[PDB]
Amino acid sequence: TDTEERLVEHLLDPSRYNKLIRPATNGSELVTVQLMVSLAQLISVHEREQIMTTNVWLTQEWEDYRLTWKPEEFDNMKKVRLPSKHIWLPDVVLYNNADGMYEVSFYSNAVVSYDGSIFWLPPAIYKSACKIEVKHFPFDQQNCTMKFRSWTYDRTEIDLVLKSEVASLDDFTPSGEWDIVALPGRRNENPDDSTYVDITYDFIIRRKPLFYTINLIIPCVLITSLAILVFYLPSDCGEKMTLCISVLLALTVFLLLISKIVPPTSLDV
Amino acid sequence: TDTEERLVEHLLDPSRYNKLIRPATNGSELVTVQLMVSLAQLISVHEREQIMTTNVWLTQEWEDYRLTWKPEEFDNMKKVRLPSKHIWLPDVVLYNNADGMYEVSFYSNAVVSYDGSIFWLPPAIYKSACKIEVK
Amino acid sequence: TDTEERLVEHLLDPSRYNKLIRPATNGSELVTVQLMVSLAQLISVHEREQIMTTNVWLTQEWEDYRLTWKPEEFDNMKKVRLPSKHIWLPDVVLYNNADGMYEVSFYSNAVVSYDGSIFWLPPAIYKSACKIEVK
Amino acid sequence: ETRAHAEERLLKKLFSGYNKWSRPVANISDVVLVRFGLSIAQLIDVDEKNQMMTTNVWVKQEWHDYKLRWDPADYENVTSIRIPSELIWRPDIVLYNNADGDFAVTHLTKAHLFHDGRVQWTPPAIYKSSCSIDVTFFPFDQQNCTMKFGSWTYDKAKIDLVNMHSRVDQLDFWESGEWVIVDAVGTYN
Amino acid sequence: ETRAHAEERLLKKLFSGYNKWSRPVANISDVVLVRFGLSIAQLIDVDEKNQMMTTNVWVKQEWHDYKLRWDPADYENVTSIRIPSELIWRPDIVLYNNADGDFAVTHLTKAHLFHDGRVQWTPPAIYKSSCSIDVTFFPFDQQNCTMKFGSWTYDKAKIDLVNMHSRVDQLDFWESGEWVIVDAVGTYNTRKYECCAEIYPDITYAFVIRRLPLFYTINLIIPCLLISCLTVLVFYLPSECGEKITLCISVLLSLTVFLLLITEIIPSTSLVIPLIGEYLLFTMIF
Ligand SMILES: *[C@@H]1O[C@H](CO)[C@@H](O)[C@H](O)[C@H]1NC(C)=O
Ligand SMILES: *[C@@H]1O[C@H](CO)[C@@H](O)[C@H](O)[C@H]1NC(C)=O
Ligand SMILES: *[C@@H]1O[C@H](CO)[C@@H](O)[C@H](O)[C@H]1NC(C)=O
Ligand SMILES: *[C@@H]1O[C@H](CO)[C@@H](O)[C@H](O)[C@H]1NC(C)=O
Ligand SMILES: *[C@@H]1O[C@H](CO)[C@@H](O)[C@H](O)[C@H]1NC(C)=O
Ligand SMILES: *[C@@H]1O[C@H](CO)[C@@H](O)[C@H](O)[C@H]1NC(C)=O
Ligand SMILES: CC(=O)OCC[N+](C)(C)C
Ligand SMILES: CC(=O)OCC[N+](C)(C)C
Repeated sequence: TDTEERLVEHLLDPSRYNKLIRPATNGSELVTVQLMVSLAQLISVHEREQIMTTNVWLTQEWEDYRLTWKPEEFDNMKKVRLPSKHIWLPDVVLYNNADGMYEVSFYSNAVVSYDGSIFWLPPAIYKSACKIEVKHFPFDQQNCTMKFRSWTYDRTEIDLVLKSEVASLDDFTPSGEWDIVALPGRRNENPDDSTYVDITYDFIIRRKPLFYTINLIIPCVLITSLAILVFYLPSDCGEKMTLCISVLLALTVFLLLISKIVPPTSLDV
Repeated sequence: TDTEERLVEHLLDPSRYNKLIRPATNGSELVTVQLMVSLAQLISVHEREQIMTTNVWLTQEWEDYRLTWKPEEFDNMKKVRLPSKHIWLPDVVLYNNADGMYEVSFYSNAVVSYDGSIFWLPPAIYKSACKIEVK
Repeated sequence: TDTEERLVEHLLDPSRYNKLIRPATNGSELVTVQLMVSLAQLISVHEREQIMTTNVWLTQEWEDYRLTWKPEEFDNMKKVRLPSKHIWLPDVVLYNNADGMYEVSFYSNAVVSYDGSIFWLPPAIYKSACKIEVK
Repeated sequence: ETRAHAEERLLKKLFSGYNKWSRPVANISDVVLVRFGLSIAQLIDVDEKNQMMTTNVWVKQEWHDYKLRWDPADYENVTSIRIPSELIWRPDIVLYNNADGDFAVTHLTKAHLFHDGRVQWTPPAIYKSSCSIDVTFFPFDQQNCTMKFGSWTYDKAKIDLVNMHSRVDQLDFWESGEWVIVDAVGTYN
Repeated sequence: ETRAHAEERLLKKLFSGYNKWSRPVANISDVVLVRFGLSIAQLIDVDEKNQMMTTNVWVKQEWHDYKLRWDPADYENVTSIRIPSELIWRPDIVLYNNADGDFAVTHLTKAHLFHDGRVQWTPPAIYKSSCSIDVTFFPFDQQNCTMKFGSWTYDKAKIDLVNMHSRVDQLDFWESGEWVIVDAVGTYNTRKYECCAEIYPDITYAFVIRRLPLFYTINLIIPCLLISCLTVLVFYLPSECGEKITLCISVLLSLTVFLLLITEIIPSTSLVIPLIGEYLLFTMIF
């Protein structure tokens, strides 16, 4: 419509609106940013490389007083869509990312209300590093964290705040290999820094052990049960060495296969 | 050369050249594009994935009537290089590519002749799908 | 300084300097480029893939008569650092590359002397095709 | 007189006061009906281990822009023009269940614009999507891999999707020799 | 009256006649002192076969720009601002011994500019640097991989480097579980290159890293010792059992396989021989 394009031109007019400047009002105040992580799918956990891949929708909500308008002057329009690349954003990124990809994947539009409220929900494929615990494999439970911070602004310029104490699973696709246990979120300050703030999500996932049970543990038990037969084999048969050497070979091969499955870390066996 | 700078400014003046318009006047006539693939190297043939990788130059020639000049007015210049991103291009791509890389790799300069003949030789690395016969 | 920024603004002014044109004074005159290769490290030789990876510094020296200035008019400045992305460059590439990487890796600053001499020494990680004799 | 001169005039007229960030509807209550279809160039890979399907498709999209209209009689009977897709408003259709690829179309080919306001945009795209793999009867197994497409930021009251055709177009399909498509149908939800 | 409006005015003022290609000194004889330091986020990989170290570091840089100063009293007490780092002059610090990566920082995060002209820039980078690997005492080996940083085109009289802190920062270090950092110290050096007549400084960081040997112990050493326990058994087997050949052949082939496994880990360098390799080769010979 003519009114919508007039409004969009008015809001993004570079002469009146600079996207490089924080929308701080009342003086040396801080912009409050609300975060909410929505887990759409747990794509994979790579134990060997210790990387978790997720498909998340990152809700970011703040207020920009410069993106305000009066609905009466604009045909009673209450909200508009603006390209996120043309407005100020709080540069919230996944700080503990592996593969060096900090930002979201798409940069969708931002829904702007007439009162300056901003609602941004970009999607993202994230690769985060996490510490794999190998002791109880394949009956292991993992704890992979996702740390979100602004790599532009410190706590004196913006304040990160959780919208909910947990991550949303409203539109989640079940994994098949991993079971979701808990997805709590926490806002962390530093008592000795005062410029540090982050929001961290703990992904408590639990492996479903059937696949590795059947494909690794039962064969291992079967080979192990053969370790005692050499002592019931008569010496005249002339096949003791064959049996015990074969058992040792199979056991070593299984040891090496397990070594190739788990990460090559030395903290635990 | 100052003359070449003057010629380049004259040819690509926005008031007389729009690269969004196909050089076809007097009705929607056809712009004939002459194509020639020159194989620089057969990089590899991955049979497991059935993908052939090649290094080629996708030679393309066509006539742009708007890029003509009188050589006598420009120190008898009969050819000039123009950046291919600033002229109308025939968007010739590799349709049967695997990995989804359609376009050329570099977008080199085009050699425009005084009569409007364009000669463009962009390099390209292509990954094309093909049927492997394992018999 | 104020003088240095005045000089750099004058030199790179797109109004008077077109980085897309060869710095040839006459139509038949040719630009001589001096090349020297400095091998920082021989990273790897992959016999199976037939590729040699090297870390080399590629010296390139030429003259651009358009990037001249008089030192007395610029506080006796004898040379300046200009971004190589904003001056005319000879598109010297590794032609027999094995990874589709033709250009240098960094595009460092070019050192420009008041008489038009350009000194450019970008670093590069090169992967060149090599026929391997395994006998 | 020449077609080129009339086309230059038309292009200057069309984009004089055009805003590509505004939904192109004359009246706010109108809905932008986007006719959406898929044509599969080839089924590049079905990764059972990683449960990803890689496809090469053409994302066929058609809609009406009320500002990109003209009378061909005033422009030497020019009935349509090809324009870069980055000059005009486009729907932001993304693949929901993306895995290891791009959410949106990135190639941005030229759009075909007709004098009645119709826009036809058919860019290519490589998509890597998640699909649950069932190997109960492997190697005699039949898989069912889905691709979910929708506007990311416009609700049904603003952008509505229309199924161009029931079945994915396979006229230019490059047969793989490992997999056979039994049925590919789009379902509106 | 609002901080945003004052910041807009300040930005208009600062970049009125700013040239990002000119070295930011008031006098040509002044040197730009760049306080340089590294903060390591995680040791991504030590590739012994290819002799490369992959690291994720924050490249802390800090210099003074003489044209980016203002009086906060004139701008609603705005004391500092964040600006895109691509709008200002930046030092061209590059990693000399790059291998399979990038020479310079590529992310180009925003810079923190202070009213007194101080610029702080802390971009992230992933560096893949070459280092000589010595596996004499593998898997109980200690590696010494270096990273050489310095300006590429400005000599010591134009840009000089200052060690922010001799020790590399590990306050936000993500522990690997495979290596431990014994020592990570940066050393300031100057030297002349045949390219150029001036002196170019650099800071070289030496990462002394110790391998945690439990994983390779369990997976290689112990199986090798168990096989080694059986090397002499053939001489106690009676000739009537008809199984001497089976045992000795099995031992030989197992040792050969384990030697091949070790070969796939260590670099193919001819300067040192791993002790494990020598032991396996001698056992195979006997
Ligand atoms: C838009 O459509 C609504 C619904 O029919 C109508 O009430 C309104 O008058 C229309 N606006 C204009 C400007 O025609
Ligand atoms: C206009 O062009 C169309 C084809 O695009 C043709 O069918 C029609 O006859 C033409 N009309 C005139 C008046 O030239
Ligand atoms: C494939 O899956 C879709 C949605 O999950 C379902 O509607 C359809 O019936 C399935 N078809 C087969 C053959 O499994
Ligand atoms: C710059 O420094 C030199 C060395 O101290 C001095 O001779 C010269 O006068 C200075 N220039 C200005 C403009 O102060
Ligand atoms: C200016 O702001 C600083 C904090 O950045 C504060 O310490 C100082 O008191 C303020 N001064 C005035 C005059 O407001
Ligand atoms: C590591 O190497 C550096 C540079 O070669 C040297 O200065 C340092 O002493 C070495 N340290 C050890 C423990 O080998
Ligand atoms: C408004 C917005 O960005 O919504 C994104 C999520 N989606 C596509 C499920 C509505
Ligand atoms: C001036 C110039 O480009 O020097 C590059 C080489 N280096 C870093 C050894 C001096």
